[PDB]
Amino acid sequence: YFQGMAAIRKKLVIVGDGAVGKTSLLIVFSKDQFPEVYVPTVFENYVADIEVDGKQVELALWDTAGQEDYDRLRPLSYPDTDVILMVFSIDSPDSLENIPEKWTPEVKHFCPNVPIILVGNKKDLRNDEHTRRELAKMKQEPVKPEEGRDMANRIGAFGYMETSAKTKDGVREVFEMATRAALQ
Ligand SMILES: Nc1nc2c(ncn2[C@@H]2O[C@H](COP(=O)(O)OP(=O)(O)O)[C@@H](O)[C@H]2O)c(=O)[nH]1
Ligand SMILES: [Mg+2]
Repeated sequence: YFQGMAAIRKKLVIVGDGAVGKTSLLIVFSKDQFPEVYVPTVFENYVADIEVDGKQVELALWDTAGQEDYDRLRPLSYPDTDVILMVFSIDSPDSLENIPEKWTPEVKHFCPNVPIILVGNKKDLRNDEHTRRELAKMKQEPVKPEEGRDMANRIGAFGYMETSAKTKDGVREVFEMATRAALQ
């Protein structure tokens, strides 16, 4: 008896350092295409249809960025948010350090009781030889899975998930978990 069931409307906001793949993740989820050439700064106004656990959900995808108008305006995205995707890049230890230093304080300031899914994107670079050589110059290496899980535990995230927007692996699962968190 599923036809004629009213949809549940939820709002998702995605935040994180520039270039970690926030917009690419939204486009892969929304359009099943990894944007290869002309990716905008933000992917705005989209509302995704997603069914999880027999509930039909309309999930508004709010993209954010970090420069000029986007930085001063970003706090305007937070009202009435039902779930947060907080993204770092596995090829960027610095983007992980900003999770506790910047993103968690900001999100806890504007969205105090909203569930946070911590997302490690670009997991395809974990074994990319060029990535390893560039990070090795800095005595660094790609973020390890246990390092992401540990950060998720520290910030009290609803969960930790790893993605490659590029291969699309894990992307669907992130938004499904985020929809469940939103239904709380
Ligand atoms: N290898 C790889 N590159 C990615 C991935 N996700 C995004 N990118 C690239 O990372 C850069 C930033 O992407 P964008 O989606 O613009 O990041 P945003 O600034 O967080 O919105 C672009 O060059 C994307 O093609 C991923 O999973 N793997
Ligand atoms: Mg973007």
